[PDB]
Amino acid sequence: GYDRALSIFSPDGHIFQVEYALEAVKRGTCAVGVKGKNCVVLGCERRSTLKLQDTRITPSKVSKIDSHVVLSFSGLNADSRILIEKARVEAQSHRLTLEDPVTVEYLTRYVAGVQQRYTQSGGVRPFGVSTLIAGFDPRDDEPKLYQTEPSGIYSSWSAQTIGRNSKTVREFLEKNYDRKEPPATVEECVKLTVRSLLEVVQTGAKNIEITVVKPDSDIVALSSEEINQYVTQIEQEKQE
Amino acid sequence: NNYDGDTVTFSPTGRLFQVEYALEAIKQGSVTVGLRSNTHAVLVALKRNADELSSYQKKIIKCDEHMGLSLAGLAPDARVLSNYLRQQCNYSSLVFNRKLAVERAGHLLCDKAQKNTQSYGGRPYGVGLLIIGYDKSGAHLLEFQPSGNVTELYGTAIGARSQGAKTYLERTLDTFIKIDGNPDELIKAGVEAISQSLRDESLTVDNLSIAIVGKDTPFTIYDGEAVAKYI
Amino acid sequence: GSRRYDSRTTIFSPEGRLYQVEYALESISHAGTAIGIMASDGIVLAAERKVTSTLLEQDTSTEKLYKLNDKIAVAVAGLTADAEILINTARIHAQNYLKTYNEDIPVEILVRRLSDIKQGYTQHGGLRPFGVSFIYAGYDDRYGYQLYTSNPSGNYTGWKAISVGANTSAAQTLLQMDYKDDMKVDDAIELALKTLSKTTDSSALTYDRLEFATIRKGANDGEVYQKIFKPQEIKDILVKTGIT
Amino acid sequence: TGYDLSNSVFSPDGRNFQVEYAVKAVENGTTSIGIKCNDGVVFAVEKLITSKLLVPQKNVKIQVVDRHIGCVYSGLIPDGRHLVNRGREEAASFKKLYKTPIPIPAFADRLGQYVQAHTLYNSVRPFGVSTIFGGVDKNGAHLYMLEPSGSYWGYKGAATGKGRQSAKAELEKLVDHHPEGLSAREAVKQAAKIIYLAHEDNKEKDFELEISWCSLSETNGLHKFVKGDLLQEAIDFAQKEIN
Amino acid sequence: MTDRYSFSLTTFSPSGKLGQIDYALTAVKQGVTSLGIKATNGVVIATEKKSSSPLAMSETLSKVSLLTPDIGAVYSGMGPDYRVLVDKSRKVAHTSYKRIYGEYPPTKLLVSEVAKIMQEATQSGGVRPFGVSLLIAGHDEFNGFSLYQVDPSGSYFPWKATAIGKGSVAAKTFLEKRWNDELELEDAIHIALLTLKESVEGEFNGDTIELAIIGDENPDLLGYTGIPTDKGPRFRKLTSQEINDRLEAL
Amino acid sequence: GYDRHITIFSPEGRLYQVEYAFKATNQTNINSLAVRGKDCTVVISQKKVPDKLLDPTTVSYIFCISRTIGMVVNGPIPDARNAALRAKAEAAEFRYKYGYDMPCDVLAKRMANLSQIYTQRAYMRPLGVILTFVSVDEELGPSIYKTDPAGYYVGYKATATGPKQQEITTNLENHFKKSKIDHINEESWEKVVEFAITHMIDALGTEFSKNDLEVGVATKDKFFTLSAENIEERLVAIAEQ
Amino acid sequence: TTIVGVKFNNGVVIAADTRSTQGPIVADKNCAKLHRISPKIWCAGAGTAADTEAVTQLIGSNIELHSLYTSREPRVVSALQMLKQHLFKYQGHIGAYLIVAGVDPTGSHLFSIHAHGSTDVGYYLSLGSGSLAAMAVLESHWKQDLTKEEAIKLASDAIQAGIWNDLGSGSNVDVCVMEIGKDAEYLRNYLTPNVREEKQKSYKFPRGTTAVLKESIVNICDIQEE
Amino acid sequence: SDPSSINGGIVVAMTGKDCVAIACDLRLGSQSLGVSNKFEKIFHYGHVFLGITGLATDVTTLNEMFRYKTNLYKLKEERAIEPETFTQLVSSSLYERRFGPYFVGPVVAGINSKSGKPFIAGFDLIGCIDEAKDFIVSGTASDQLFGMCESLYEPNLEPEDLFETISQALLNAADRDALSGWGAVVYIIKKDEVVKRYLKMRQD
Ligand SMILES: [Cl-]
Ligand SMILES: [Mg+2]
Ligand SMILES: [Mg+2]
Ligand SMILES: [Mg+2]
Repeated sequence: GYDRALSIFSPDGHIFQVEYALEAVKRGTCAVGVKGKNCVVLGCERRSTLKLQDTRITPSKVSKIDSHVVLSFSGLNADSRILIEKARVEAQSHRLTLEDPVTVEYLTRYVAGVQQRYTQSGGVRPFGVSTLIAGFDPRDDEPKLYQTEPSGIYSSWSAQTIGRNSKTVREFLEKNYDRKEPPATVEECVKLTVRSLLEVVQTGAKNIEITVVKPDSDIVALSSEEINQYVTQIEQEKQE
Repeated sequence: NNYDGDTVTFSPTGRLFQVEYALEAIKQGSVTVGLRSNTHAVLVALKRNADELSSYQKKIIKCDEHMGLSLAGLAPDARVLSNYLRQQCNYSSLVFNRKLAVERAGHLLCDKAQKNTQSYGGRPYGVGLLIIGYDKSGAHLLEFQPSGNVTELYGTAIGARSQGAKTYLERTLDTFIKIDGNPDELIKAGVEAISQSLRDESLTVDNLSIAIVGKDTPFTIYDGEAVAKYI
Repeated sequence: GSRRYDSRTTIFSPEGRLYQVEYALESISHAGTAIGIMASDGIVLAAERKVTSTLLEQDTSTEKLYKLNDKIAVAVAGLTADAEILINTARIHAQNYLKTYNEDIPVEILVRRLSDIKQGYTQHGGLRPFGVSFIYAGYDDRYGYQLYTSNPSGNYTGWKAISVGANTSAAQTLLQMDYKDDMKVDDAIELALKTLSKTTDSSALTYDRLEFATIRKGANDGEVYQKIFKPQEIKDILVKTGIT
Repeated sequence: TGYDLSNSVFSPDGRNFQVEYAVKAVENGTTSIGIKCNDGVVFAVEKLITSKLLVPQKNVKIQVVDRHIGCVYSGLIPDGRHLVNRGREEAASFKKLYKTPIPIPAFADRLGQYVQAHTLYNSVRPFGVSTIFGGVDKNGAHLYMLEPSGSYWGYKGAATGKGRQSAKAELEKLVDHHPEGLSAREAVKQAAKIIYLAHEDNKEKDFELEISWCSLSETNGLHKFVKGDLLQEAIDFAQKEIN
Repeated sequence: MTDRYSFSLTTFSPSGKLGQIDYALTAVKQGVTSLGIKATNGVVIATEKKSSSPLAMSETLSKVSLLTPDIGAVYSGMGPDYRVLVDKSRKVAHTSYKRIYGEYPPTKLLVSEVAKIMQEATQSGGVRPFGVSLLIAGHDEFNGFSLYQVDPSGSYFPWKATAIGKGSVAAKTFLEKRWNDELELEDAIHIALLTLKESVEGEFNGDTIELAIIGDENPDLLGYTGIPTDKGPRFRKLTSQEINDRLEAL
Repeated sequence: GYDRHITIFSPEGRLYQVEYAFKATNQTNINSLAVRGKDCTVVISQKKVPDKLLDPTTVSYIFCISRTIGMVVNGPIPDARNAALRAKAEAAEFRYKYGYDMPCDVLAKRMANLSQIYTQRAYMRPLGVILTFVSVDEELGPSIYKTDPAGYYVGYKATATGPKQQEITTNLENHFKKSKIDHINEESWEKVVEFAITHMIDALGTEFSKNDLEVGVATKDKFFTLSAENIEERLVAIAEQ
Repeated sequence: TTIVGVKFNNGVVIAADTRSTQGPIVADKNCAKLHRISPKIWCAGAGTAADTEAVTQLIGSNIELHSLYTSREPRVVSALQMLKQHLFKYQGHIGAYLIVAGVDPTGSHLFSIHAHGSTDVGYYLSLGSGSLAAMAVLESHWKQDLTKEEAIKLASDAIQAGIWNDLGSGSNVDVCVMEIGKDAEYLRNYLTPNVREEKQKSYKFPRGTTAVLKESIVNICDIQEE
Repeated sequence: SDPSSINGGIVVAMTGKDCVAIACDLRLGSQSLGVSNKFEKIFHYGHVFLGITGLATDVTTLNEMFRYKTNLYKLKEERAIEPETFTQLVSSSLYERRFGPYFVGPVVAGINSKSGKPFIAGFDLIGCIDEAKDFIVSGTASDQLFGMCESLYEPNLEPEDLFETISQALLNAADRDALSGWGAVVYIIKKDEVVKRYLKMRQD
């Protein structure tokens, strides 16, 4: 079998294949995650270079791993499917053996472990994907939001963004998100998430996707018109 | 130069550079001495610390009741090779009810090291070993190089500044070979030998490591206050 | 040893791109143009054969349009031999699904499977990727008529109208201009042929340089029919739409 | 260029440079010889005394295969040991299936094919030894010499190592002056002389002589080391000839 | 040992070219000319027996090979590569078809299997592509007579008539002027001999030309009688004498 | 320029490692010749023993593959013996599996197929040898089939191999142009060997002693090599007319 | 089953009955037991019918490939060697008992083969449940230097003995003649001594005799256009 | 215990003038217990019809397997498989499980679309082909079917006469078998029309 060590150290102590995988993430469409007091919202950018697209059937950017956990990503689309499939299989395996669904932290730790493994295994390249994993632990009402990256490191975030121009939207979130008082309602959380994407997106039309996850497996994706109403209200307050 | 990228490549003059580079790791290692009489065989090793808070790296490894070695170079490679010797000594005892001859132990180490010098993907071992033992033909001392070359000697030294100890043993040859039935005097000769390789530093109580095997003496290692008697 | 001669087909560039995928896409841009258009009452697949000869036996020839099952077909752009390897795998997957569940495979599930196979060749194995882009035209009872595309990276997306191969930039602009949502198959047939006629590198668009197919519910009552057009039938539709 | 960086690559000449570089390692080694006598073979080798600390007579170089074959080699000593280990496996499997001990020509090809196999791929390195070997079988005495390329022939006398040119000239004199043949005891004496004469190419350090033999009359066709009085007698004969 | 070349030796260059396939096609271009013509009641395939030495017996070297009783093959390019492909093609006709369906494969599907083998030598680890282009002629009940070309890439195309190798460009032009859909087999053989003469320098006779047909069933070549449905092979290699007879009416 | 190190195509569609293996073929500086009689096939080859320390009886490039098949090799001895061992194994296996002796042309094809694989697979190098197989086949009669590093093989009326193959080839060509038959019209193999040696002497322009040649003869149901004294008898007959 | 093989002047003949059974029930009354391995190598099989049929086609397939590889017409000894080694490997679990006969460049040959892998040579052989009846006839009338006409007569007489006396055998006699320098002639139903007599009554029913619940047209055509 | 008689059932096929007929009962049982009266044992792939008796799980599995294989055949060959070819495919597929076989008794029936010739064939569980010209029988009442067919059958029956013959052969054979019955179906097959008829019979 093909055994070649593709991920190796350089004289300055860097693993370039892992670092170049991050550059693929930088190219991917922007993704953002914001947790409120009783919810988490995942926002995603859709590049409008592709029209004549069939939006019914085109792969959506946010994926359910289980009924209570979701995963979004920035980077190589094909690579992300492999991580999503593995995560979905592990979620069902956990239910089968432990008789309890995965915690958001456990599912994050698994996906991050897979990513790390692909950085010191022979004959494979790292995943060109960073992920945002969000949801609620079984029988728990505390919101959860985690991030993973090609190297395999992971951590919890009050709010985070990944992908192209994520430096800009992180700037926005760092001055607009207060830890002592997070977005108390679904409305406030969605509004702050749409606002953060409007710093980067272009037209607020079919370029913004929003998914709301609440406790007890309550997950719903907002439609074009519902998001369009947030886009409208934000700029009418801005004209002042 | 263009011929040192892997162990599977001869140079135009017939040299194997990866093996020569592995030999270089031994020269960077701390000094260790081996010598024997007709009744006993002795190892003396200068242990190296990282700093003043750190411990002194152990240099001597027991392989059986009648055999053991000292190392100089990559310590993990010595652990792999000493583990192999432990297994081979053990196979001989379990299957044949026979203590493994020191000479045969040398042959086995040679062949194990050789396979890593002729194949792609692998690397040579980066450690030198001094094996002492007492078997059915008396006391023995062996020197192992990761090129595969194993040599039986009266005395020797490997590591940094080992040339000073080796010359001393070459002078003292006729004296220390006759030290029969006196373990303390044979160790004294070994401690005096390793002293010819010291600069700036001297032999302290946590610096010195000594091992001995003989006629009615199982392979035993002395460290700490057990070597203060010889300082 | 052998490392010396390894091209390392599955590595990132400093910019985070996959060399071999990018170069395989460059190869595909020289292949004959294939177009897919989705309407309310069916799907059209149109594709241009590459500079042919008068001595080529056209009526027994197939290089562009392939049947995967009775409900799903593909248009090919790239290395034909590479495509046939993947096509046979896709045909087997469809039959595996039919045997397991006793239902025809949903279009997206087949597309995802082939796309995952392409992805694997970019991440492990040290082999070159498949130099192929597909347009998938299909029908199932969940989403109805569907168009997808996949490329050597293993990424796939859904479309109302799409082109692959040569001159996709020009073709996609022309499709974006004249496509409407309430369009019908007969209108889509005309759009596909008009677009190829304008984007082609040949002097004129004739029957012997085309492969054509429709997927219609124009099959007697609630069922779907695939129609791979014959050379004479392509000649007739060219006259009907006023191109020859 | 670059044809010499990888094993099994033909140069534009039709040469395998990696095999030619292995020969350089052989030429760098100590002198070893073989003499075919009336009813057997004699092997001898030069052992350089690097230091007084080397235990005399202990670091044995000549190796036995089965009970009737002797092997000696010049170059990388570990490579030679690896080849003898394989030879011992080949001889064991032959005797297992066919009962009779392996004939010398049969044994020669087994080593030859194995050494040749290490010139077919870039994943392995050629052997850095030339091996002189032989013994007695049902058809009489046989002496062979095997090179890094896998090439081997039968010999009346053979030599390899740093002092091979000197040794070869001495062997050629014996062939000319004895068309009828040489006795086993004569061959031991002559082998001692030739190693002593060949030691001029390695004159810096002193050396230790090591001799072995297989003879139908003298050793019953078994390989034995020359020891004690017979070794000293050969050393005396050798020392007398150099003075 | 072990084959440590588990990686592709054919890869895409920045321009999108697969170098090793292009170079294989160059080797085919240097090869001796071979051709194929399809008639209404048969197919003919032909090539020159370029003998390497006059001391060599060129009858012992077969450039035109029977794959099945109704399918034959000819090549241009590297002879040894062709020989092993014929061995593999003969075997795959049995293992992947005859041992399953109890009958020989149709021409298009055997061609498909040969193409697959040639495609894999273009992607698999530690191998180069085959340096040949094949012309495969055959007949089967439901498809009738057919002629296919297979290239180093694994791509295959059906032809009414074509040529490959040295003088293919000139030969294909010659065939375009002469071919029609009303040709009888004897007319196609005549055209084949005319076309092949242009690319041949030296001797042009039955001993220097190799020619075979896919035509009528040959019950005389079956080797047994008694089964009405078995009527014999449609592949037949023309003799030296049979070629020379048609060179007088040339 | 790694297309010159392994067996992949150069931009001209060439395999350089195969071409360089053909050059290794002439490294021994030995010429061989093969001809067919009515009932036999004869192969002769030059024998050179440059060292006096060598045992001349062990220096040989002719091999007895099976009872019926003989093989002469042009190229270095390690690769020659590699090919010899394999050919012997293949011939023995064939007889076991299919119940009859492996034909000369079939063995040649098999070894040619093996050679072809080395030109296509990167990890294996070509063998730097040309193999000439000879026999009296039970179906085809006297047979000469020759294999090379490219994987090419063909039957021969007669053939020659080595540095001076062209001189021998042209000499043989001219004889068969006169006689207008595909073989040496002679009853005994002794006279066919005499023909072979005579025409090699003519072509090379050199005289031979009994130790300068090596001869193999194939008859119905056996292949054998001649001793030095058998060759001497052959040389005496040539000189006496 | 009764199968025989008989050598003659310039070749060999094999013959067989045409009854195949499932316990005491006759499954097929006109079975074909003479198989072709190659144009001029034929064999007849007794035992497990699927095994004789399968092992014949496998070896026949490999024989064809071997013939193409070697550019030589197949030999009977090759078919024999390949059959016995295959059957020995499966230790009798493949229940094929065969009589193999044919002509090739070496001459004419006749062998038999038993499921465990043992082979036999002979001028006359018989296999199957009716082999003892057949061998009785062969031992009574066989002589050296039989003509083609005499060998066909002897072979069919031996099969008849099996047909009439063995319950495992019946119906018709099939023959195949393989002569040197000629095409093998397969004579299907060479003898037909067991035609059923006309029945006493016709059992054709009046139309409408069978009670029917439902009728419907079955769509065997593919999905239609328009 | 005997796998071929756990579930029960029968299939019969016959040839006529320019036509073929294939018929089966509808019972599925667990030994003495009747479980289903709608278990049809005849399937079709294009114009080729396949009846299967024996262990019901294997009947279902083999139908799914031959649908799988004939679908791939059609995609590659660009034509529907013929009865003669399909017969060889059934034989090949059964023999590949020589030492772990499907416990079934398949029956093929159909008309060759090019020659127009009527075709029937039968197999044992391990692949041996029975290519009769007249009739083929299979199942737990095969003895009874052999008796009916041998007396009732005559060659060159017209389609509507062949229907009566095969129907009476099935019905009366099934009524002498405990594990067969509970309904019956008859297919009458012509070159381009196939009629399917369900028969009225005793339900014990
Ligand atoms: Cl082969
Ligand atoms: Mg190669
Ligand atoms: Mg009943
Ligand atoms: Mg009842």
